[PDB]
Amino acid sequence: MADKFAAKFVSHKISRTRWRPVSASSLQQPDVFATGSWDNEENKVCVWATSDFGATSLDEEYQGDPKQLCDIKHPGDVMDMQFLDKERIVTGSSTGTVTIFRHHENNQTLSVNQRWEQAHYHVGSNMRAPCTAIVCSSPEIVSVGEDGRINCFRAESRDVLRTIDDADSSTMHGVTFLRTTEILTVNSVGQLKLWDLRKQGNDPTQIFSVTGERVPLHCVDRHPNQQHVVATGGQDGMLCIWDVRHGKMPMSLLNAHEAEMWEVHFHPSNPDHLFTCSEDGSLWHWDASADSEKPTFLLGGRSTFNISRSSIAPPNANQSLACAWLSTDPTKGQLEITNLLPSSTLSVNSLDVLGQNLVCGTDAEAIYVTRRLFS
Amino acid sequence: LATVITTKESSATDEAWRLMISYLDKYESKNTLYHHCIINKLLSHGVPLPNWLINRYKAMDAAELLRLYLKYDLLEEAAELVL
Amino acid sequence: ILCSISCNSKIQEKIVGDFTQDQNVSQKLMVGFVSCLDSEEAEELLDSEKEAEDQVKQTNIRYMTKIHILNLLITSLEMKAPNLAMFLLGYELKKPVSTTNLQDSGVLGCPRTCLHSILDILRKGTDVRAGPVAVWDTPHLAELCYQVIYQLCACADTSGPTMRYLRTSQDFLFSQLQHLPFSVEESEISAMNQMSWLMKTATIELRITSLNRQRSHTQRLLHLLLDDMPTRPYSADGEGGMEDESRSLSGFLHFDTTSKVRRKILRILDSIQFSNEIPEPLQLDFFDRSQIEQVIANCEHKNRRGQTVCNVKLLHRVLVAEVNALQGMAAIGQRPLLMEEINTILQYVVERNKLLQCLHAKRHA
Amino acid sequence: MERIPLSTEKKALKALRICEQRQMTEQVRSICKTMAMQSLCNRRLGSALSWSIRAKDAAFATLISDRFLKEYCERGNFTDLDLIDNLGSAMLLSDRLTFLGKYREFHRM
Repeated sequence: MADKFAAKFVSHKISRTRWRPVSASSLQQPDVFATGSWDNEENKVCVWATSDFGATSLDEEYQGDPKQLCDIKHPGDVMDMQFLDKERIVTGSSTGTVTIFRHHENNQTLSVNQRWEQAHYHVGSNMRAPCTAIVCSSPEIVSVGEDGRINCFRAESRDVLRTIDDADSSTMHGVTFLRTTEILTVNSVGQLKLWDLRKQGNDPTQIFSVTGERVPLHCVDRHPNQQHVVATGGQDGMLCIWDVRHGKMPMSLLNAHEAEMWEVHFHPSNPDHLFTCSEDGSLWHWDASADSEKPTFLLGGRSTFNISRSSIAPPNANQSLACAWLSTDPTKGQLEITNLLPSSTLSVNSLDVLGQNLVCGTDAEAIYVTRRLFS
Repeated sequence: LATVITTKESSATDEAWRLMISYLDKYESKNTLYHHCIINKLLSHGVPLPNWLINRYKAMDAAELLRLYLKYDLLEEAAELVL
Repeated sequence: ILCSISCNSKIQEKIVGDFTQDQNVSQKLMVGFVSCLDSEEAEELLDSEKEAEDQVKQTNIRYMTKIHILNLLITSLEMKAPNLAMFLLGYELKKPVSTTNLQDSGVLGCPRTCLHSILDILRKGTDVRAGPVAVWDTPHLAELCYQVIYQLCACADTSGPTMRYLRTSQDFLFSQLQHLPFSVEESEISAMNQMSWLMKTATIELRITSLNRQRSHTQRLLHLLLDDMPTRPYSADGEGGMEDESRSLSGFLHFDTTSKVRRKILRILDSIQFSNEIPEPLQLDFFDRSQIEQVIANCEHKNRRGQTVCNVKLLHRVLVAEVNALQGMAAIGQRPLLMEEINTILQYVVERNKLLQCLHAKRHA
Repeated sequence: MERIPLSTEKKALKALRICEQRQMTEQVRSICKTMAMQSLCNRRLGSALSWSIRAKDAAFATLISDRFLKEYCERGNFTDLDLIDNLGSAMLLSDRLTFLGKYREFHRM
């Protein structure tokens, strides 16, 4: 509000809030973001700007309270979106209305480019299929639904050329990446399904689970660089972090945080800092996204962490671990618990970190903006 | 007018060349007395005229170049040019 | 010119012959030496601070001339016989010890020579703590005097008669050794340098006395070395110096107590620096650490200071060439930043050179 | 890393992170210029300007400046509040953004 970190009461559902690369990946500091207005009266994408401390690139004044720089309107709904380009933003809907908007950097405004009223088409037109998670990469944008419905769009043309509508069990919420011909989907119980680019008929291809602890998986995200790196956060913690994309059943088991994790975000600039939110009002910051071998920032959690340089050994006889294969002990480290906020907020929905600023939308219709001080 | 992005890598030779080009264009594109005085002072200093001056005045005339070379004792250059 | 010429070998014979080719020429040279040593650097008149800069410039020129003369002397003494040191000092080595050092040198009424000048510059003042008047005037005079004494004592056939005459005159060794510790100085570097030189010449005198079996001299040296309380100058000699505890260690009886304070060696140790002076050639912190380490590894070559540092202008030229060879097309507003970085690096390497001189003085001590 | 292609965003960001971890500058500038010319070919003026101000280059900056000049001469486009939202070294590298900022400040005053 007027002291310490920024706290605003926008009084609206904080669905999908993501920082745009307009003020990022440049000399300017990140401060401009976008928010979808899902579960409201009118699903509108609003571009806002926060107020950070100091002034390194003509930042906002006061002590906080973000302000809406612009807003766009569309008859479709708002689910989520993945920043494929700085000026292109593709948002899906649960009623089959894909909105591709054109953001002008030289104008700081939004223009309605494409509104696919007949999206998810491949053998005709006028098709309505709900969507749950839409993620983009080079050169395909993949959207998943609830009953296993998959939709694929190209980045070089404005058309849909792949719509697979099968009959799957349970419910799938989220989608990660692997390569140009593999898709890994998580279930709401603890199952992992591996599908190919050319799959016909019912019956999933490969289904795997984790022995021991099986909690409902919730949020799942992919690494912006290596696609085979997956960060998952569910109920009591059950992610299968792996630096590859082979093997049958996942040999990794990282069980921590009994509270339900609703979203786990990555650092877009330097993909080596993960930020995880808790349902009891907690924000954990993990370092070294598995592949990055560096000294860990404090332990915490049932994980193997990473190894660094070792020197100064006694003239006796030491050891250097061993080799074992089991589906119970962890294999890849990732969780680095950092005590930041034990219990301050009654509920927390989503969070997003960029450069040195973290936005956090809570379930009580509020937003918090905090400038990081650690590393 | 900074058409090409200036930098501390390239020396001031091209800068002076573009400056002379702009000055000649602002003054007169037909009068060659300025070029004459410039090349005369350069030869008095002790260095032949640059290659782009050579190309420009060769596309202009030729007999004047031959006469100036014969007067300034550039026998080999004048012989090659007349050949 | 003479110092730049005297750099080969087997050339000093010509000048040795031309120094004594004629008795009249030698007498005229001696008269000129007397006239030049009569007055060359007088206090107040020539050593002023409120008058003009002409006197200061003349004194600096005379000091540089003395530096070059001492350099020529040590360069001629470093080689084998013959040497120009004896010819320039006026006392050769072919004559016996009884006739080498003339007894008339140090009476203030005889032909002025090097010994007369040394007596005139080392007799005025207080020959006790904090040195006499030479340290108050210019410590470089005491520095060059200690250097000359060390160069004369390093030789086997020259250390004997020198200290013999110094002791038979007015006991100059005691007055020279009583200067510790030094207090009237302009820099701790010069202070510890003077302390190290005086300790070196005192140790070489102690070694020569122990080799020649001088019990009284060794006793006096050990007393002056292990003396704690500031004693008083005495003159009772049982054989050739101090031997009892009442004439050399009178400070204890004067203060009616004894401890570990106000001692010469203790004050020297408290004056010398304790921190380590690590000299760094080049250190940058404005770009990437990889490029910084690469530039540091590339700029590694010997010079004149003794370390892997470069010239004050050559390092900046190399840095300019390096930051110029790795560019693109846009380079506006970077020249003032580069100049500021060059100035900061120059100040840094100047401070590191000062630390290197401090470390060299500490290593000498 | 300069011979491998740097066209797709995935491998572009991969090489960018690789050279950033290696702590280099020439490779960073080369990747930025490549992605800037790609954005210019794909008609992305804002992305090209961001890449140019990241690479500290002025060629693409002056190109976008001349594009803005001819756009204003054709129709008159001046509503550019990006400079008022955020600043940096682009106003020193170019002159069109500085002119737009000065015009907006003059209008507000």
